[PDB]
Amino acid sequence: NLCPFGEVFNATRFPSVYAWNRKRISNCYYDYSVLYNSASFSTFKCYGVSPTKLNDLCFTQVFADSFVIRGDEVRQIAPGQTGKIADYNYKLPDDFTGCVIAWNSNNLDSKVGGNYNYLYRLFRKSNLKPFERDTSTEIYQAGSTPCNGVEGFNCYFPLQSYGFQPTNGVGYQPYRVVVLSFELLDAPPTVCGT
Amino acid sequence: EVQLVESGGGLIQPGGSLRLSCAASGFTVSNNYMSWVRQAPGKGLEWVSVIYSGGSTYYADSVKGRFTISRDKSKNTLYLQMNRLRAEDTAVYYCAREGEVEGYNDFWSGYSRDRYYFDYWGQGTLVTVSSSALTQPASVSGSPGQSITISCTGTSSDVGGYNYVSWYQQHPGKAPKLMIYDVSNRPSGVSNRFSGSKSGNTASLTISGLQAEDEADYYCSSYTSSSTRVFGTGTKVTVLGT
Repeated sequence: NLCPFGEVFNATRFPSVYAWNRKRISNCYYDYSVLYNSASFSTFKCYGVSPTKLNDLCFTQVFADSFVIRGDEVRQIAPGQTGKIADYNYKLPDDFTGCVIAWNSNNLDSKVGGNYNYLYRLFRKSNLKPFERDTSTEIYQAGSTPCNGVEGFNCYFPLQSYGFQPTNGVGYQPYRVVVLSFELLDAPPTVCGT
Repeated sequence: EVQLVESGGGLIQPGGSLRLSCAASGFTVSNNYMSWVRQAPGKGLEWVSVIYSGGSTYYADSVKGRFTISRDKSKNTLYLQMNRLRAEDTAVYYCAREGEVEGYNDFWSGYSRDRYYFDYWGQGTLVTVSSSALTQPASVSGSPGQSITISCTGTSSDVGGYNYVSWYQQHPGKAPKLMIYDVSNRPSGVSNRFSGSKSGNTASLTISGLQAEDEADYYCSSYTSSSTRVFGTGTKVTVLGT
């Protein structure tokens, strides 16, 4: 039973980074050379594990997280980073064991005159914990006065839309990202590389 | 390249309905607070409605229960539905955008949606229906190369409650242009001859080295404690000898 990484990387629709998706992959085998020997990725960087050793290892569980961000924000998808994405949208732990994979998706996620459907969280009271998801749309209390659910002074809607236009510079183009987390708990391994 | 292009104006009978459109480009209509501002023939600017990033809408009492502001994000378009129309609604209608979350790119001020100044305007569309305000002096004049000052009194609830006073220049037949924001700040590209200040409930615009091109109507505007906006009554600046 081949691991279903295909329906993550080749999915037709990707989610907004604030509402990043997660697929739990278990009880399967996979040849990871299909990924790290692919010419389709502009970023393929692993932490705590070398890509060329993935096929020698088994893990209790593997998570595959996916989302869309800007090109010059792919740097934030790494351990120990800061910024609106790492702080408020998708946060990797310091001791991350996994791989970050990204590729330019201007042809799929942009529209002449702007694609506006991809969003990110711009305001948040605190930084996300590692691997935390926050999809709430409560009004952000920028000051000390309660907002009571009302947009106004010091009370901001927390989400902001990317403006993905084909003519944007590369740093402002959309990039699809897949984060693979390899976890080894005190429990039977079930996901093995080949 | 930010642009706001309006359409839908026309002559309609009292009691009729009309929908105005404001097609935006260069930015996402949901990423900025969008307002409609109208101007009756020969009169001053009147703010009437705004829509916030989360969809919240606020209205001037003069249009409550009759006008509805909305947007279509797929069309990047802002709308004003005008029902139960009155002859007093006859005016040029402008759509206007408020500031970017980052403010201006040449100065670090963090991120905030408290950016209360109309930095980009549509060209205006006239609606003819045919079968309050901050205090400004009616007219001010000065000699070429000299300085004049324009006052703008409000209340604890707007000019004197916040440092969110902005000033606009309007030539005949043209949309207003932002000259000063946040009381004393100048956008890039606006002449250093324009400056702004405030004391108590009165804001002031000073124009130095007056030139003939400075002849125009000038309006102040303020955020209000009701999350609305309110324009001043307008000042006609005359440069002597032009």
